[PDB]
Amino acid sequence: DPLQQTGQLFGGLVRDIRRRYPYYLSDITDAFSPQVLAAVIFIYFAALSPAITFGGLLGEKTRNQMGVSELLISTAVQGILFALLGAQPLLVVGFSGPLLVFEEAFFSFCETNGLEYIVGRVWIGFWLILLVVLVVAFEGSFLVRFISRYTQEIFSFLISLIFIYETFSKLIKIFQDHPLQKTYNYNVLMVPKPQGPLPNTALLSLVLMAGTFFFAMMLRKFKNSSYFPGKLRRVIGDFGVPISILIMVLVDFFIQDTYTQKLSVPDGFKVSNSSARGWVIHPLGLRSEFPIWMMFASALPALLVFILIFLESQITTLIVSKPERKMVKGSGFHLDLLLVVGMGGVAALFGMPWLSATTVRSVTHANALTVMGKAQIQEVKEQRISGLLVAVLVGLSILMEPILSRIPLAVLFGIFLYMGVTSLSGIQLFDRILLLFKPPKYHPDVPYVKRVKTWRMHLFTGIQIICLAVLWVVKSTPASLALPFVLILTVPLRRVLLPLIFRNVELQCLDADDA
Amino acid sequence: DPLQQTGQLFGGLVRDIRRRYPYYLSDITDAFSPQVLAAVIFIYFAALSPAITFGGLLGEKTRNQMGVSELLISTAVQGILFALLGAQPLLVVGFSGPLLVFEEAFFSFCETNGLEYIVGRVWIGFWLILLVVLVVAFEGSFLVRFISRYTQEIFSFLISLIFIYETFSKLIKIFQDHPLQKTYNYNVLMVPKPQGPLPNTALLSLVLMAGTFFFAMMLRKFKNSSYFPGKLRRVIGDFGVPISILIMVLVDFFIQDTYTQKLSVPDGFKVSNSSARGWVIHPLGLRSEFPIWMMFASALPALLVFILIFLESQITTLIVSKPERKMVKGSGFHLDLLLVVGMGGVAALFGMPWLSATTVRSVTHANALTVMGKAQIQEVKEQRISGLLVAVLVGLSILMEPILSRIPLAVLFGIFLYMGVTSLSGIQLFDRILLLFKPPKYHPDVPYVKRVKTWRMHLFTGIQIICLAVLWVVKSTPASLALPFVLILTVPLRRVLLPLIFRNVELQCLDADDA
Ligand SMILES: CCCCCCCCCCCCCCCCCC(=O)OC[C@H](COP(=O)([O-])OCC[N+](C)(C)C)OC(=O)CCCCCCCCCCCCCCCCC
Ligand SMILES: CCCCCCCCCCCCCCCCCC(=O)OC[C@H](COP(=O)([O-])OCC[N+](C)(C)C)OC(=O)CCCCCCCCCCCCCCCCC
Ligand SMILES: CC(C)CCC[C@@H](C)[C@H]1CC[C@H]2[C@@H]3CC=C4C[C@@H](OC(=O)CCC(=O)O)CC[C@]4(C)[C@H]3CC[C@]12C
Ligand SMILES: CC(C)CCC[C@@H](C)[C@H]1CC[C@H]2[C@@H]3CC=C4C[C@@H](OC(=O)CCC(=O)O)CC[C@]4(C)[C@H]3CC[C@]12C
Ligand SMILES: CC(C)CCC[C@@H](C)[C@H]1CC[C@H]2[C@@H]3CC=C4C[C@@H](OC(=O)CCC(=O)O)CC[C@]4(C)[C@H]3CC[C@]12C
Ligand SMILES: CC(C)CCC[C@@H](C)[C@H]1CC[C@H]2[C@@H]3CC=C4C[C@@H](OC(=O)CCC(=O)O)CC[C@]4(C)[C@H]3CC[C@]12C
Ligand SMILES: CC(C)CCC[C@@H](C)[C@H]1CC[C@H]2[C@@H]3CC=C4C[C@@H](OC(=O)CCC(=O)O)CC[C@]4(C)[C@H]3CC[C@]12C
Ligand SMILES: CC(C)CCC[C@@H](C)[C@H]1CC[C@H]2[C@@H]3CC=C4C[C@@H](OC(=O)CCC(=O)O)CC[C@]4(C)[C@H]3CC[C@]12C
Ligand SMILES: *[C@@H]1O[C@H](CO)[C@@H](O[C@@H]2O[C@H](CO)[C@@H](O)[C@H](O)[C@H]2NC(C)=O)[C@H](O)[C@H]1NC(C)=O
Ligand SMILES: *[C@@H]1O[C@H](CO)[C@@H](O[C@@H]2O[C@H](CO)[C@@H](O)[C@H](O)[C@H]2NC(C)=O)[C@H](O)[C@H]1NC(C)=O
Ligand SMILES: CC(C)CCC[C@@H](C)[C@H]1CC[C@H]2[C@@H]3CC=C4C[C@@H](O)CC[C@]4(C)[C@H]3CC[C@]12C
Ligand SMILES: CC(C)CCC[C@@H](C)[C@H]1CC[C@H]2[C@@H]3CC=C4C[C@@H](O)CC[C@]4(C)[C@H]3CC[C@]12C
Repeated sequence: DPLQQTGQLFGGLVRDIRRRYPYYLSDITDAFSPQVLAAVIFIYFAALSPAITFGGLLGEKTRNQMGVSELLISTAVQGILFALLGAQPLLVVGFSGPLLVFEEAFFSFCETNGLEYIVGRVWIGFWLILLVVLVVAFEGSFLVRFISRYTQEIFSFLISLIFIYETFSKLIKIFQDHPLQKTYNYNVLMVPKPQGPLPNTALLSLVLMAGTFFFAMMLRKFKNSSYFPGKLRRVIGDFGVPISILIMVLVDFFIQDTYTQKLSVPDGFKVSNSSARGWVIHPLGLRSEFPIWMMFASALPALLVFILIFLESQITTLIVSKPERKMVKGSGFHLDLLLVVGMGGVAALFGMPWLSATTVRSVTHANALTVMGKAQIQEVKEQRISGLLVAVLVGLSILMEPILSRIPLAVLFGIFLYMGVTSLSGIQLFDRILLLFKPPKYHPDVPYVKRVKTWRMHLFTGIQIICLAVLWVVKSTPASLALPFVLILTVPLRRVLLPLIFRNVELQCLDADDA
Repeated sequence: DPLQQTGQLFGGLVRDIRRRYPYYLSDITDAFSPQVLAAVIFIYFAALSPAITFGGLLGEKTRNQMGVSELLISTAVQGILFALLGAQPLLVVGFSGPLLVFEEAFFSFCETNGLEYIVGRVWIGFWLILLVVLVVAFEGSFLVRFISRYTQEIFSFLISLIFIYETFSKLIKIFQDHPLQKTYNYNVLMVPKPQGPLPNTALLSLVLMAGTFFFAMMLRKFKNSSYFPGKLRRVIGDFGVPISILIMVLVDFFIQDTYTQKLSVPDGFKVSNSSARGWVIHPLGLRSEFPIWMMFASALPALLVFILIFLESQITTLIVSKPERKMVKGSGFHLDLLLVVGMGGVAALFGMPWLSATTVRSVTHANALTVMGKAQIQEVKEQRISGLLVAVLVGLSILMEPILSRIPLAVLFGIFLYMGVTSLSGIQLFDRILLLFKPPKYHPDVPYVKRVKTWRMHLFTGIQIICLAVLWVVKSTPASLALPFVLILTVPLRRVLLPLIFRNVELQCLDADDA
C-alpha cells in the first residue's frame, strides 16, 4: 500500500518512484491506441477552455498582471513536466475556481496594503516549495489514508455538479447578452465583442450546445450497443466527443450571417501587461522596494494555497486510483504532491499561476482511457502520452488560432455537460441518490442494498445531501477559500458522529474501500 | 373469421354488426380510464392539425370552394357517426395526402372542362354510395383476406416515413421563410402572416419541436422504467404527449417578443366562399346548368376515390386489428367500409370532403390505448369514446380559438415526429431493417431469425426496401393517384414472384399471420 508510513525521510517519495518508474516503458507503449488519441482530442478541449476562460477572468480581475498567455504557458509547462515525472499521469494539472478566488483575494489584499501583487506571489511560491518539501519529507501524504469513500464521493459529486451549473450559467449569460428582442440595432460594433444584442445568437448557441451533448451521449450509447461490427462500433464509440465536436463546429461554419462566441487565444507568446512586468519576476521588487513583513507573512496565504492544492489533488488521486477502476500500475501520493505544489511555487517566480490536479478533467481523462466489455471494466489504458500531448497542445493553442477561432464556445458547453454527467458514473452516493426515487423492489442487489435496511441506506444518503448543500452554500458565500476546511470536516463526521447514530456493519457496507 | 364469404347478400355486414354490437356497453365503459383521456388529448392534436393544414391547402388550391371550415365540420360529423356506428372505433377517420391530390386534380380538370367543381363532386359522391353498397352486398371486403403481412408492412412503413418527411419539410419551410440573416426589416407587416423574414423565429421553432419530441420520448422511457411508484409512473407515462405539449406551449408563451406560427382556425362556422356556394350543393347546378355527360362519367373518378379510401382504410383495419395486438372485440371490414365511403358520398352533397381511416392516426390511437407490463401487451382499451371525443373536439376547434391560438405548430411537429417514430414499433419489416446493421450473433432469436439463413432474411428485407423506393418515387411523381394501384402489385409479388425465388418454409416464417 502507498499510504503506509515508511518511517525513513522521503520514504513515501522513494517508494512512489520505485513503484511506478519500473513501468515507464509501458507508460509510453500503453498509449499506442486510437482510444488514447480520442482521449487527447477530448481532454485538450477540456484543458484549453478553462485556461482561456479563467485566464480571461484573471486578466480583467488583476489588470492583466496574470492573463491567458501566462495560464496557457503554465498549464502547458507544468502539464508536460507532470506527464513525464508524475506517479499518476492520468491526473490533469490545470487552473480551477478555488485558485481564481485566491488570485482575486490576494490582488484585493495587495491593492489595499499597497504591495506588488506579481512580486507578492513569488514569496507565496517560495513557502509552497519549503512546505511541500517539509510534508513529503515526513510522509504527510499518509493522512490521505484517513480520507474514506464518504469524503471522496461528496467532493467528486460537488465538483461534478458545480461544473454542470458553471456550464449552464455560461449559456444563460449568452441569452442575457443576446436576448430574444422584436427589433435590434445593425450598426452594432463587434470591436472586442458584440457591443449590443444580436438576433439568432443565443438560440443557435442553445442548439449548438444541445446538438453536441446529444451526439456525444448517442455515440456513447452506440459504443455499448449491438449495431455495426465490434471494431467500427468501438472506434466510432472511442471518438464519441471528437465526432460530436466536428459535426457541430461544421454546423456553425455553414451558418454564415449569424454570430456565435468563438475560442479567442492571445496574438502571440507575450506577457499580458509588459507595462507592469517582464517574464522573470524580481523578489526584492520591480518598481517599489518589496517590504520584509510580507516575505515572512506570505507563509499564511502559502499555507492556504497548499491546503487548496493538496485536498483537491490528493482526493482526485484517490478517486482516479480506486480499486473498482482497474488501475494496475498504482498512484503515488508523495511524488504527485511534490511536483504539483513544487512546480506551482517555481511557476510563481516567472509570474505564472500555480495549478492543481483538477477532478472533472482527471476523472474524464481516466474515463476516456477506460475500456468496456459485455458491462464492467477490463483494464484502463495507463500511460504518460495522453496527459503529455494535452499539455503540449494547450501550449501550442496560441499558434493554432485559425483552427480554434472557428470552434464556438456553444459546442464546448455541450462537451462540458457530457463531462459533468459522465463524471457521476462510479459514485456510490449518486447511485444511492437514484435509489431514493426507485422503489425498494427494483434495487441493484449490491451489499448496502442487501445488508442495510432501505430507510437506513436513505438516511445515510440523506446525511451526504446535507453535506453537499452546506458545501454548495460555502462555495456561494464570500468565504469560498474555506471550502477545503469544510470538506475536511466530513472525515470527523464519518469517524466520530456516524458510528454513534449508525451501526458499524452498515457503515462498513455503505462506506467500503472496494465495491 | 370476418373474411369468410357468408354467401348471403350483405352477409359480412350482418356478421360484422352481430360480432361487435353485443360488446357495445363495453365500448362505452372500457373508456373509463385516464389513459383514454390521455389518448383523446394526443389524438385531438393529431386529428386537428391536418384538418387545419389540408383545409388551408384545399382553400388556396380550390379558390375556397372547399376549405378549413368544411374539413373541420366533415372530420367532426363523420368521426362522430363512425365512432358510434363503426365495427373498429379505433380507426381515426380524417383527410389525407392522396385525397388532397385528387381534389387538386378534379378542380384542375373542372376548370379546363368548364364544370362546377363543388357540384361535380356531388356526382362522385352518388357513385361512391352506389359502389360501396354494391361491394358490401357481394362481400368484396373478403379480398382483404388476400392482403398479407408483406403488403401491410410496406404500407405502414411507407405512410410512417412520408409522415416523418412531411413533418421535417414543414420545419425546413420555416427556415426558408425566416432565414438566419445578419440584418432584418422591423416595419414588416404581419397582416395575414410575417410578410418578410424575422429574427429568432426559425431557431425557436427548431428548439420548440426538439424539446417537445425529447420530453415525449423521455416520458415514454419513464413509463417503462423502475423510477417512482407504479401508479404515478404509469399516469405520468400515459399523459406523455399531453405533458410534452403543455411544457413547450408554456415555453413559447413566456417568450414575448419572438414570433412563432400558431394554430389559426376560421372565425366561425361559415362556408369558405359564400360567393361560390351555400351549404347544400344542388346537383343540377348553382350558376350554370350541370351537363349530363359528367353525371355518368363521374363513375371513373368515383371508382378512383373508392380504391384510394378502400385500400388505405381496409389496410389500416388489418394493421390495427392484428393478432399480435391484443384486440379481443375484433374489427368488421364490411361495416367500417360501408360507413367511411358511404358518409363520404353523403358529405359531397353538402360540399364537404370525403375522408378515409388514416393509418398513422389510427395506429397512434390504438397505441395510445395499449397497456404495457414487465415488455409485452396485456390488453388494448377498445372503446368508442376516445374516437368520439377526438371527432367532437375537432368540430369544436373553431369555438376554442383562444386555447389553440397560443399553441405553436413547432410543438405539434415534435408530436408528429414522436407519432412517426412510435408507429414503426410493431412492423417486422422495420425490425428486419435494423438486423441489416446488427451482426448475426446479436439477432432477436425470432422464427425468421432462426428458421431462415441470415443472407436469405436480408434478401427478403431487400425486396421490401425496393418496393418502398418504388412506392416513394410514385408518391413524388405527378402520378400520385396511382400509388394504391402500385401498392396492390405487392400482393402478386408475394403470391407469384417470391415463392419462385424463396422456399415456402422461409416465406411462412418471414410473412406469418401471427408473430
Ligand atoms: C440526450 C438528449 C439530448 C439533450 C436534450 C435536448 C433536447 C432539446 C431541448 C431544447 C431546449 C428547450 C428548452 C429551452 C427553451 C428555450 C429557452 C428560451 O428561449 O428562453 C429564453 C430565456 C430568456 O430569459 P428571460 O425571459 O428572462 O429574458 C427576458 C428578455 N426580454 C424581456 C428582452 C424578452 O433565456 C433562458 O434563460 C433560456 C435558457 C435555456 C435553458 C435550456 C437548456 C437546455 C439544454 C439541454 C438540457 C439537458 C437536459 C439534461 C437531462 C438529461 C441528462 C442525461
Ligand atoms: C430523443 C432525442 C432528443 C432530441 C434530439 C435532438 C437534440 C437537439 C438537436 C438540435 C438541432 C441540431 C441540428 C440542427 C443544426 C441547426 C440548423 C440550422 O440552424 O441550420 C439552418 C439551416 C439553413 O439552411 P439553408 O439552406 O436555408 O441555408 C442557406 C442560407 N441562406 C438562406 C441565407 C441563403 O436550416 C435548416 O435546414 C436546418 C433545419 C434543422 C435540421 C433538422 C433538425 C432535426 C431535429 C430533430 C432530430 C431528432 C433526432 C432523430 C433521431 C432519433 C430518433 C429516435
Ligand atoms: C523543491 C524542488 C527543488 C524538489 C526537491 C526534491 C528533493 C527534496 C528530493 C529530490 C531527490 C531526493 C533524494 C532522492 C534519493 C534519496 C535516497 C534515499 O535513500 C534511502 O534511504 C532509500 C532506501 C529505500 O527505502 O529504498 C534517501 C532520500 C534521498 C536522498 C532523496 C531526498 C529528497 C530529494 C533530495
Ligand atoms: C515544449 C514543446 C513540447 C511544445 C509545447 C510548449 C511550447 C509551445 C511553449 C512552452 C513554453 C513556451 C515559451 C514560454 C516563454 C517564452 C518567452 C518569450 O519571450 C521571449 O523570449 C521573446 C522576447 C521577449 O518577449 O522579451 C518567447 C516565447 C517563449 C520562448 C515561449 C514559446 C513557446 C513555449 C516553448
Ligand atoms: C434543501 C435544503 C434543506 C438543503 C439540505 C438538503 C436536503 C435535501 C436534505 C436535508 C435533510 C434530508 C433528509 C433527511 C432524512 C431522510 C430520510 C431518509 O430515509 C427515510 O427515512 C425515508 C426513506 C425510506 O423510508 O426508505 C431518506 C432521505 C431523507 C428524506 C433526506 C433527504 C434529503 C434532505 C431533505
Ligand atoms: C343506402 C344508404 C342509406 C346506406 C345504407 C346501406 C344499405 C344498403 C343497408 C343498410 C341496412 C341494411 C340491411 C340491414 C339488415 C338486413 C337483414 C338481412 O336479413 C337476413 O337475410 C338475415 C341475416 C342473417 O341472419 O344472416 C338481409 C339484409 C338487410 C335487409 C340489409 C340490406 C342492406 C341495408 C338496407
Ligand atoms: C354538439 C356537438 C357534440 C356536435 C359536433 C361538433 C359541433 C361543434 C359542430 C358539428 C357540426 C356543426 C354545425 C354544421 C353547420 C352549421 C350550419 C350553420 O348555418 C349557418 O351559417 C346559419 C344558418 C343559415 O344561414 O343557413 C350554423 C352552424 C352549424 C349548425 C354548425 C354548428 C357546430 C356543429 C354542430
Ligand atoms: C433507394 C434506391 C437505391 C432504390 C433501390 C433500393 C435499394 C436500397 C436496394 C436494391 C437492392 C438491395 C439489396 C440487394 C441485396 C441485399 C443483400 C442482403 O443480404 C444478403 O443477401 C447477404 C448479406 C448476409 O450475409 O446477410 C441484404 C439487403 C441487400 C443489401 C439489399 C437492400 C438494399 C438494396 C441495394
Ligand atoms: C496594465 O498595467 C498598468 C500599469 O503597469 C495599469 O495601470 C494602472 O491602472 C490602475 C487602475 O486601472 C491604477 O490604479 C494604477 O496606478 C496604474 N498603474 C500605472 C503605473 O499605470 C493598467 O491598468 C494595466 N492595464 C491592463 C492591460 O489591464
Ligand atoms: C371566391 O370565389 C369567387 C368565384 O369564383 C372568386 O371570384 C372570382 O375570381 C376569379 C379570379 O380569381 C375571376 O376570374 C372570377 O370572375 C371571379 N368570380 C366571381 C363571381 O367573383 C374568388 O376569387 C374566390 N375567393 C376566395 C375566397 O378564394
Ligand atoms: C477541430 C475540431 C472541430 C474537431 C477535431 C476532431 C478530429 C481531430 C477527429 C474527429 C474524428 C476523428 C477520426 C475518427 C476515426 C478515426 C479512425 C482511427 O482508426 C484513426 C483516427 C481517426 C481517423 C480519427 C482522427 C481524429 C478525428 C478526425
Ligand atoms: C392545451 C395544451 C397546451 C395542453 C393540454 C394538456 C392537458 C389537457 C393535460 C396535460 C397534463 C394532464 C393531466 C396529467 C395527469 C392527470 C392525473 C389523472 O389522474 C387525471 C387527469 C390529469 C389531471 C391530466 C388532465 C389533462 C392534463 C392537464
